[PDB]
Formats: sequence, C-alpha cells, structure tokens
Amino acid sequence: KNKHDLVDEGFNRYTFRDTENLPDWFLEDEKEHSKINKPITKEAAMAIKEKIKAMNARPIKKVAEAKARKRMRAVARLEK
Amino acid sequence: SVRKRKMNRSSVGKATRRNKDKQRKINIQSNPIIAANWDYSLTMAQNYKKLGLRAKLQTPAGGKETEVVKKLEELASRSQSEREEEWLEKLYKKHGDDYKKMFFDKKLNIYQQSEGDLKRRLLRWKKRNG
Amino acid sequence: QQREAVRQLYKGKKYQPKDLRAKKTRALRRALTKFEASQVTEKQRKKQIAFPQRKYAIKA
Amino acid sequence: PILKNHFRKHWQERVKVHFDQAGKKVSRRNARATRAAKIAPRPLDLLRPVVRAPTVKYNRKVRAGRGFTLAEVKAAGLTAAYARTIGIAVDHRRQNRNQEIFDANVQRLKEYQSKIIVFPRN
Amino acid sequence: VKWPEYVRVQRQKKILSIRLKVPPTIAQFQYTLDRNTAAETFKLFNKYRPETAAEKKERLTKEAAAVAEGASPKPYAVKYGLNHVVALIENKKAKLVLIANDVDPIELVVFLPALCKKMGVPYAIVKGKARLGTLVNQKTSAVAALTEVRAEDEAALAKLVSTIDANFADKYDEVKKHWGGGIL
Amino acid sequence: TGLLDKNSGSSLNLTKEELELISKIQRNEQTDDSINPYEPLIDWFTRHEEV
Amino acid sequence: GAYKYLEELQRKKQSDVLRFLQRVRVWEYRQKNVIHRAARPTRPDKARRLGYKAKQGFVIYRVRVRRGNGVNELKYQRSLRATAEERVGRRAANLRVLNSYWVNQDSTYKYFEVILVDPQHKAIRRDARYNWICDPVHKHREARGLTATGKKSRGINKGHKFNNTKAGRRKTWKRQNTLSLWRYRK
Amino acid sequence: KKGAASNRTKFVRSLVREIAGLSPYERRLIDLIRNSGEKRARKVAKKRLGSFTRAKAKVEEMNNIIAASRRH
RNA sequence: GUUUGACCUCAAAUCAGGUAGGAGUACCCGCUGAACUUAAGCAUAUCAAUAAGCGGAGGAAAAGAAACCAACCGGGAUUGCCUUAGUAACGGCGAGUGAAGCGGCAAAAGCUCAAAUUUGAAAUCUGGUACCUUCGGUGCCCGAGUUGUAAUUUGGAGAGGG
RNA sequence: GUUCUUUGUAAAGUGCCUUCGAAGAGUCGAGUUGUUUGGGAAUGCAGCUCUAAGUGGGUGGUUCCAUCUAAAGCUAA
Repeated sequence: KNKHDLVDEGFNRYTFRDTENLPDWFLEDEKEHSKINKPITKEAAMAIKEKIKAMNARPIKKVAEAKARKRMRAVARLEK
Repeated sequence: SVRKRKMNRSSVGKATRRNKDKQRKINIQSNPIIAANWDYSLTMAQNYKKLGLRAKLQTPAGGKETEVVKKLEELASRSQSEREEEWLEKLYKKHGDDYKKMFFDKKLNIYQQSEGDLKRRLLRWKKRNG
Repeated sequence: QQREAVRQLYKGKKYQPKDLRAKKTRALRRALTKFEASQVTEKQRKKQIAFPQRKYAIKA
Repeated sequence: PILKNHFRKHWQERVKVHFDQAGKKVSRRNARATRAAKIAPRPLDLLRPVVRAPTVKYNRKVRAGRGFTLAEVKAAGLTAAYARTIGIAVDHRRQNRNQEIFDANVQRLKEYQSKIIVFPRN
Repeated sequence: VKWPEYVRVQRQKKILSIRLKVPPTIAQFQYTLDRNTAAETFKLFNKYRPETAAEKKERLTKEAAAVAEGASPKPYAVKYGLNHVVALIENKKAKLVLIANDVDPIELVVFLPALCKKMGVPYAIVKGKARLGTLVNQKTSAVAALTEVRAEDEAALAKLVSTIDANFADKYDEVKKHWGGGIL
Repeated sequence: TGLLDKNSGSSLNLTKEELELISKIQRNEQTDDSINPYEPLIDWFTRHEEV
Repeated sequence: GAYKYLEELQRKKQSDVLRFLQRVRVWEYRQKNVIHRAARPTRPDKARRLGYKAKQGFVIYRVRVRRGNGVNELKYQRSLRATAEERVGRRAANLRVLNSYWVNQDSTYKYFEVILVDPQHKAIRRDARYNWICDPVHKHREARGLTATGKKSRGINKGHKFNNTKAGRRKTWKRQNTLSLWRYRK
Repeated sequence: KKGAASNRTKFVRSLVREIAGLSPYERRLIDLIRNSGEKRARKVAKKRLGSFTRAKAKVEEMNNIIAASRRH
C-alpha cells in the first residue's frame, strides 16, 4: 500500500468528528469504542515486541537468576 | 415401566376407553338422503357406485338414477329501508324522470350519485309500490 | 352452605374467588376462549359470505 | 470386486422396519371413509388438470397437475374464487403456453360442469 | 451536589445538544418562528379545533334523536397526522404546514421542511409539539396543516402565509447553509 | 520499523508525513486535507419548485 | 405517504444526517442499561414493516450484545442478533418475540430493537390478525430460532443450496441415516 | 415489468440524496472526479464497494451530483 | 412571570388485573460438542455434524405457499413413502462419505401485514364502572393512540369513477 | 326442521369503458478466518473488514435466453 491507498482507507465509519470542543466524559467513552478491527500479521508483532523491549529487560543478574530458578526445578523433580 | 407399574397397582382405577369398533364404522352425517341410502356392510367406494356418484375424480391406482333423481328433485326446486324509500319519494315528487336534473340537485341528491343508481333504486321503489 | 352463599353474592360478575373458579387444567385456563378463537377478522367474514364452501355432487 | 457398506456409523440406533405397512393401509382407508362420511355427496378429491411433464425423458407422458389457472378457468366460463367452492383446484403460479394442454383442460372443466349438481344455499 | 441517573443524563444531553457541530438539515429547526407570529398562527389555528370525542358523540346522538323521529356543508378543521400531512403536501392541498421543533426521534421530520420548500408549500417550523398538541385534542402532534378554510379566515390565512414567508423563509435562507452548534 | 529494506541491508525507516498519516488514521483526524468537514448543504434538488 | 421517505433515509447510514443521529444515540445507549425498554421505536418505518402496530400490548425493548468470537477465533457460530433476542426473551418472559432490527453499531457492541407482543393482552387476544401468537406453539420462538434471523441461521429456505437444511438439518440427518426395512424386503 | 419506473420513488431517493449529504468516501470521490478524474475515482470506488458494476453506478451517481450542483 | 401550565424521559406503590419459572421428556426445534474406534505407524479424514451437557415447545413439532425446479410438447407450497440410487458429487480419489430434479403414490388449502390521505370528521382499541339473555353484550367514564389504531389494498395485481 | 330477528342511500361479486399505480438495507454483495456439506461449480452458516441498486435484484442454461421476487408473518392433513 502506498500513500494514496491509505488516504482512501482513512475515511472510516468514524471520520468527520469534532474532538476539541467536547467534554472528556464523552470522548473517553467514544475512543474506547472507536477502533476498527483491521487484520494483523505475525511479522508486525515481532517488530513491535522488538520495539518495546528496554535495556534492563534481560541483564546478567536476571539471566543467572533464571538458571537459579530452573536448577531448583531440576532438583524438585529428583525430590520424588 | 415406572409410572405404569404404580397405575396398575393403585386403587384409583384405569380410565378405560373401548373406542376401537367406532374407528371402522363412522355414520354418514352431512346429507339425510345419503344417510338413508348407505349400506354399511359395503365399503366407501362400493356405496358410491351403488348410488352412482363418482368417488375419485382422478383415475385410481389399482384395480376396481335410483337416488340421484331424488337429489336432482331438491335442486331443480332484498327490500328497502324507511329512510331510503322516503328519499326516493322526495326525488320522484320533485323531478319525476329527468335523471340529469335529478342528480344535479344539491338538496335531495346529497350523495352525488349517478343516473344509473337512481333509475335502478326508483324502479325497486316502483315495483314495491304502484 | 358458606360457599354457595359466596357464590350468590358474586353472582354473574367478573372476578370471582380463585377457589370458586373452574379448576380444569393450567394449559386450558390460558389458551384463547371460544369467543377469542372463533373471532375471525373483518376481511375473512366478507370473503366467507361472498364465497362459502358450496355443497356439490358429481354425476347428474 | 464393487461394494460400499455404510455401516461405519451407529446405524443400529436408526433402523426403521415397516411392520405397520398393513396397519397403515387400514389407517388410510379408515381416514378416506371418515372424510367421505363428512364430505358426503362430494368425491374425496379436487378436480385436477392434465399436464405435460418436464425433461426430454418424460415429455412423452401426460400427467396430473396441481391446479388449472386463472386463464383456463375464465375460458371455461367461471371465476377462480368460485371454482374452489365447486372443488376445482386452481394454480396461480402455473402458466399456459401449449394449446393442446389448454384445450384438453377447458374440455375437462366443461364436461365437469355438465356432470355436477350444485346444491343451493337454502 | 449529587443528582439521579436520569437527571444527569438529560442535563448531559442538553449540553451535548449545544456543544456538537450539527448537520444543516437539523438546526434548520431551532431557527424557529418568533413569539408574535406564533401567537398569530394559533389565533387562526384555534378556530379550527377538530371536534373533540365528547362533542362528536353528543352531536351524532343529536342527529339520531332528531332525524329518526322528525344539507350541511363540509366542515373545516386542522389536519394532523404525519402520514396525512406528507400526503397533503404533494397533493398539493396544504396552504400552511406547521412543524414541531422537538420530536422524539429527530429523523422523523427532517425531510419535511425541505420537501415543503420543494413542493412550494408555505411551511413554518413552530416551537413545541405540546403546543401543537393543544390545538388538536392530542398530547402531541408533530405536524399540523390547514388545507381549506372559511372565507372569513381566508384573507387572514393568506396574510399568515405572506408573514411567515417574510419572517421565516427570508430570515432563514442562511439556515440551509451553516452547520449549527459551534458555541464555545 | 524493525524490518529490513530490499534496496539495501540498512533498516527501512518512515518519513514524517507517513508517520503523521498513521496517527491520523488511529485518532481518525481527517486524512485527506483541503476539504471542509462541514460543507453547507447545497440544495441541488429543491432549487426548482414542482408544478 | 411518509414511511417511504423514512425507508430511503435509513438506507443511507454513513450519510451526514444519519451519521450524526447514530453518533449521539450510540453514546446515549451506552449510558443506559444493557437490556432496557424503549419508549417507542427509533425507526417506526422498519418497526411497522416488521409488524409493529402502535397499540396496547406491543412493546419495544432495546438490547445490547458484545461483538466477535486460534483461541480468539474459536468461533461460536450463533449470531449476535439471536443472542440479543434470547436475552429479551428471558427478561420479558410474559411476552413473545415477534421480530427484531438493527439500530446502531459500534466497535464493541451491536444494538437491536426487539419488538414484543403481549399474548395475554385482550387487545391482542381478539383482532384475528395477531391472536395467532396466543397459541402455545409460539412460547419462545426466539429460543428455537423461529424468528427471521433464526430461520436465516438455521439455513431454512428453498432450493439446491439448502438441501442439507430445508426441513432442519437434524431432521434430514436422522431421516437419511435410517436403515428402512419393509415386511417384504426391498 | 422489472423495475417499473415509479415517478414517486425516483423523487424520494433523490430527495433524501440531497438532504442527507454525502458519506465520507463519496465526499472524497466527488473531489477526486474534479481533480484526478473518473479513472482513479472508479479504482477507489471498486476497492471500497463490492464489485465493478457497483462502482459504475456509484461514480455515475456522483457525476450527476456534480452535473446538477454546478450547472442547474 | 422570581408565577403558573403543557409535554418528554425516568421512577415508586402489599396499587387493579394478569403472566414467567418447576416436572415430564419417546418423538420434535435449537445451542453446545468429544473420545474409544476405523483407516499402515498417522496433524487431514473416520466414528460424527454422534454420545454426554444446556435451553424450548405440542399433540404432534418442524417445514410450507418460490429471490423453486428445470431446459421440456415444460412442471408448480411443504412433508412423507416407492423410485432416482449406492447414481451425480466428495475423499492420502484410501478407509470410506454420499444427495437432488424427474416418474409413481399418501396427503393436500390457502393466505396475511409493511410500503400509495379516513382526512366530508380515530371510522380503532384496553381498562374501570352500572345493568343484561355472561367463553360475552350494552351504557357512561379514565385512558392508548396521529412518532398511526380502524376500513380498503398484497402482484393471481390493485385502487377511484362511469 | 321450526322459529325470532333482519336495514342502511349497508356489504360485496361479474364483464366492459375511463384515470391512476408504491413492493421488506449493516440487507444483497465483496473480501476475509473459522465451521460445515455430496456440493470440485467453492454447499450452508457464523465472526470480523468494507458495503450496493431499482426498465431493479437473485438463480440457472449453449450472443443472449429462461425462471423466480429476497432481506416481513400465519396455516390442517
């Protein structure tokens, strides 16, 4: 899809709506329920999970702790 | 069974109905001429050919004037209201037979009726009178 | 003697006591009354007078 | 050498054996006798038309139709609403296209109208 | 303060009626006939109350009590059903069609002012379905029309047409344009 | 955008205008500009009175 | 008349008038209950051609249902409209579901306006055009899919295409899966 | 007598057409005829609607909106 | 008029009158839904659109008066039985699945709304209430109702006049 | 069968002449995932995206032709 194709798709069920004059208790009930369920891909979900992942998500500490968890599990299955 | 076991054991009593002989032989009802001349020992179609009358108008699957004169014998053998009559009295006494003038009159022909309606209704009035 | 006295003071009017009413059965104490069932529409009565089911015989 | 046996399902639950063949023939004859006892002078069935079957295979054959038409009934000299009271089946959706079928039906109606004896309402 | 649910809902609906930008086939309402012309429309329309159920019953028993024992023109009244008013416009028999501004579903009467401008029927959007209801033996009426008239009231009606044309249709030629409700 | 470009091995980025266009889809905010959301109702049919 | 103007008005749903009408009413229906009673039909034209007469004994209920259903596509193959009709069938158990129509829709909820007849009302028990609903063969037509949308979802119609469901799919399955054996074996 | 003309319904459909305004895509479509022409207009209409016979009737309908609004 | 009054929407009341639940469940209408098994081990498939579970009806239910079938010299709502017929079609074209039109016969029956003004008249209806010949009728009253109840009209056309 | 009521310029029907004359939208459809069918023709249905027209629209059949009237409802055997 090019720019021209999306400009067509942009005209929804929900276009031509004022948003700045209106009280918040009305818009907070519109915006919850104004989401057109467009088809997704796995290819996109990959990149958006690669975009949100921050720096301290997987340090040395939590890697060593993860192995410290799995060693305890491997011990607990010889306790029987 | 569960319920039948108790009902055959209880002192209530069964609601016994012996309606089996009534299933075969049902009396003919809709015509007294046919009701007098119907041999119950014969079947349905046999009692039709005995009388003469056709029982099935389509040709059947399978292999197949005594009374009809009496039927033929018994088969060969609307006024106006007070206000309507008095209305036609008024029209005849004022006009007579000029139906054009009679129907163009606003005072007596209040319902703006045609000439044919007027001559028909007046002749009904004239037959019942002199 | 009590019940028939109550039957006499509630004689021929709408709403008599639920015990003095007919028992019949639940399914029949609903289900359209003889007037409401035999009640035909205004159009069908005109059609029935104009064209009733005529009686006939086919041979002579 | 072929054979196909449809006994892979729980077939033994749905086995209908028609022991009531003799019982149900008696039951229909009793039904006809009752209907003819209630509809006394009248036949037992409406006057049905003559009709040509569809398909290259059966277009040789002439069969019973459902009802006539408004056209065949009018040409016979009566109305559809009155034909039903005399026991002539009327088909509104059927069309008239073949002349031989048409004329056969009109004569079937005309001969029917000569043979009948309509009772007065009195 | 704490209000009920329904009170809060109708107050919220009131402020929602103002603060949204509205399509010009609506807000063609609320640009409605002013106090003098409204009172003068009803000074004519009150002379043609449809004969109330009691009045009709007593008169038709008077017909029976007289005529059965021992000529009239067709009487004129206001015409008041939406099926019947939109029948009368397009006949074309309507000389003044009165339209309520407050209708329960708004979508009911949205075509009507512009269909009246199309047919050449001199319409006036008057304020209140209750106020229309009063002149017509009903709680509410949505529409009231005046087909035919007595000749005493004829000249007044023709002037009521011309006053409404000048007061309503000429002042509100801008109302076919302009999306209403941009109030800050 | 997390995916690899076909022209070159370098990461495929998006223009400012495209990113603006995606956001204006998701908050609905009028995609095709140079148009009025609130045009006056030009009565193309009621202009001419019926006889 | 007047309803032809209405009918052809409601065929345009994204048109700017009916866009605005639907914008206000979708929010207003969220503020109320899930199943609540309507004062009168919002679309009286479509109500009337689905058989709503504005007389005593005739009820309009407004109803709300969630939309949608591969865990998130484990399907649930019954409609939203039949679900709605059944819920109003249970809250108003004295009535009989006649028909229902679409009124407004949303990302999360589809709305309907069911039309209901009171079979116990004497203005329904007389008048021979509507007293068919008093016959106890119509106790919960919406629960057995005998309404317009139910007959659609059952796939009940005429032709080649509905051969598997013309007399009902359970009936035709049971009939064609029956070893029929005669007294004199065919 | 397939679609018998019916003078009144032609009037009613066109009467609602002018009153209701245009749907947001049709609002784009009528801008697209004046600027880009019927070529791209039918392309967008076909993607928007179901089939091509849909897009024929729709772009022609919009061309009659333009033909009446501009001239007469 | 800082008052009074129409409406609209939403409530309440041991208000007047009604109605729904639970049982039974063979058959009937839906919803929901497996597995053992059988296929060569086996994600398709098969058992099976089955059993179990959940809802909803009656004496039958459902279906039903074509947005049907056909290709004829055309038939004519549905349903059921014989036939089509293990045929057409589906399927690791494997295990296996598997109709329908026609023809014969059983039984047969047709209709009703919405959409065009009653506008020389809401002609309609529920309830309360007093009588009477009480599955109801009549009188009076409160209402429902024009955001549409009645009569007319449904393609087989139909309507207004003559 | 016998009998009491019927009415009001009341309700129809037939044929001709004369003047008019609407038909069910988040629905058909298209895409789409899932279910389902003998239905390879994509058989039905359900969800989601998008969403029509009236010399319309659907369904079939070798340039066209035939046959239906959907998206409203009742009805014994």
